[PDB]
Amino acid sequence: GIVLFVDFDYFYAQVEEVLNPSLKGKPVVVCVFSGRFEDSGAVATANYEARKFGVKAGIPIVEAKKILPNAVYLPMRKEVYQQVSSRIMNLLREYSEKIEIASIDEAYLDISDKVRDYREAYNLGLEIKNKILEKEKITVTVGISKNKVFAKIAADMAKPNGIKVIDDEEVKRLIRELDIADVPGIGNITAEKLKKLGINKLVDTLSIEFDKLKGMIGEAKAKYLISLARDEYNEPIRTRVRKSIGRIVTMKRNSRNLEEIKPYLFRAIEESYYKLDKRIPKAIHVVAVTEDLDIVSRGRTFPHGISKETAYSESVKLLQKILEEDERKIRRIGVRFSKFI
DNA sequence: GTTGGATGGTAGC
DNA sequence: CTAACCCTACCATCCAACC
Ligand SMILES: Nc1nc2c(ncn2[C@H]2C[C@H](O)[C@@H](COP(=O)(O)OP(=O)(O)OP(=O)(O)O)O2)c(=O)[nH]1
Ligand SMILES: [Ca+2]
Ligand SMILES: [Ca+2]
Ligand SMILES: [Ca+2]
Repeated sequence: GIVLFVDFDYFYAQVEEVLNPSLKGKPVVVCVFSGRFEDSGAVATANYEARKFGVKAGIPIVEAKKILPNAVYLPMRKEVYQQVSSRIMNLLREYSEKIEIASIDEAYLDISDKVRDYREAYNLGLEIKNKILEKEKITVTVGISKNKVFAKIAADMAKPNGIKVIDDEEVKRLIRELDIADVPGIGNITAEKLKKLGINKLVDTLSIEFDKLKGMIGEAKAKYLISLARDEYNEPIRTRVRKSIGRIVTMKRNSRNLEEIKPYLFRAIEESYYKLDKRIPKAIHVVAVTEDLDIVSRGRTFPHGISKETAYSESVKLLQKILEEDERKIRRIGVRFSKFI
């Protein structure tokens, strides 16, 4: 069982570089401008030139301009990156039909039937990197291992423009030696709980009682972590089926005023419903980000598919329910559809 | 006990 | 307006319905 993983390098900014080659070699920051004030919003991503100075995903645009005023700031053009991505996903399809598109910039290939061993896998990695480079001028990082998790870790260890194999023996080693915080699915909350327990390595999860581990991090995470330490993790590559689709937007200013919010909600519904594309949802959720960045939601599941009109009426009601039950002003409003027929 | 709906937490993009 | 966007996957917990 061999898995090949592809993660595109500094994706959004790299795409801007390919569109505009004069940008290459200098700092580029791709931004989400919220319109609340001059330069309000956050960085979506930046090239390596900009990361050298601390500019990266998630920081505020003004914070990036403070620490890097002369960089090139461009607005996130989501659709453009999606088009480049799709073309790249189709190139990858010509290498294995058995492909899991896992996000805007990454995919898993099961190549067990394409190659005999890690060596040939490494070589396909080379051919894949070159082809994506011929056709789209985009550099990627390849990770190759026995499963999804270690193929992801391998690519993380090689970024940028790298390729890395983690073979059966280094999986053993990594189980004993890799900091557990570095395992995909282990964020800052789980990391801290593990530290208190004195669980630092995957191997450590085999020397603690399940109930005690499950009591701290929850069942599924405990199962997942143990499965990896036992080297019995084998989740198959599966065709990507979206479970929810939606849209969220930032308001000019914070409001508790239904009439001042409505236009944004409706903008989010039109865009959401368009992205459904023949998919018919049975659930709608209105999502509100409050003044203090708390995420709050109200939803409804129908026994039947929701029409655009039903979505219009229900989300207004659902918004009012948020206003009824939470006293805070709202800052971002959106809508999410799930449970596709 | 099972399934699943409402809502929130965590994670990573 | 004074920093904090976009999008999706998955799970936990608190309850209700089933039977
Ligand atoms: N709006 C927004 N977009 C994000 C965020 N994080 C990532 N993205 C988008 C932009 C990225 O280019 C793309 C892929 O995310 P990655 O984590 O793989 O980062 P990226 O490819 O830019 O860096 P890479 O060289 O792996 O390190 O997803 C975020 O916090 N907000
Ligand atoms: Ca990625
Ligand atoms: Ca990437
Ligand atoms: Ca981590």
